[PDB]
Amino acid sequence: HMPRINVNQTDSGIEIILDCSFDELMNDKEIVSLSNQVTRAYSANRRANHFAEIKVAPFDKRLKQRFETTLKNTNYENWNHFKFLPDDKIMFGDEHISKDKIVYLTADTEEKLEKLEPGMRYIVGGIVDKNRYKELCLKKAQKMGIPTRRLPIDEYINLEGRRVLTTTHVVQLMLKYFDDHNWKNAFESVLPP
Ligand SMILES: Nc1ncnc2c1ncn2[C@@H]1O[C@H](CSCC[C@H](N)C(=O)O)[C@@H](O)[C@H]1O
Repeated sequence: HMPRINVNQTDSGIEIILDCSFDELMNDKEIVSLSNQVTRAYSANRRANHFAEIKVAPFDKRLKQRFETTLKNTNYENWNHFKFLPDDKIMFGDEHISKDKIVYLTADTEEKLEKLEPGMRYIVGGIVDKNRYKELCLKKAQKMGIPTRRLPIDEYINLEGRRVLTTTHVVQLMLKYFDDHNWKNAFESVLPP
């Protein structure tokens, strides 16, 4: 339909996949949190000075059920720059971005992301677990044969804080990054000190 947008926004040139293949791992409350994190990602994307092409893949099971029902009047099927895919094939390469340009983001890997680059596709785990499934996305990316990178933000997080961000905080941070290409500023915008 007619979403509210930042009419001055331009394409960052990146894709972000919310990897929502973890239905069976969450309880009902967490499926709720996830759906709301997805709607917040959309809000961040519409507001951002630079948008990404965001995809939810696979979009299935209780998450899909919740959109078909409690969130039916969000008009999700028609969202701007934000798409819902029936499987995870996009994570292995497609006609727009090939496999050598795909990275899986995870807090559990050593190698830091240096920058976000136009033409790349970044996968973010779509799961609300408060990091109870230790190294889940790291081991999965390894199995998929996709390189892993962590967000270069540990320099800005003190021990007492949460270094394993929510799905939506990661998206918000990634969008904010394009304003100045400054990780610290993007972090401080999303998680005020
Ligand atoms: N510091 C960080 N660096 C890179 N990715 C991060 C991150 N903090 C959160 N994320 C991303 O946000 C998603 C939600 S957090 C989910 C944690 C889950 N146990 C896991 O193994 O990943 C993660 O799947 C990861 O893609």
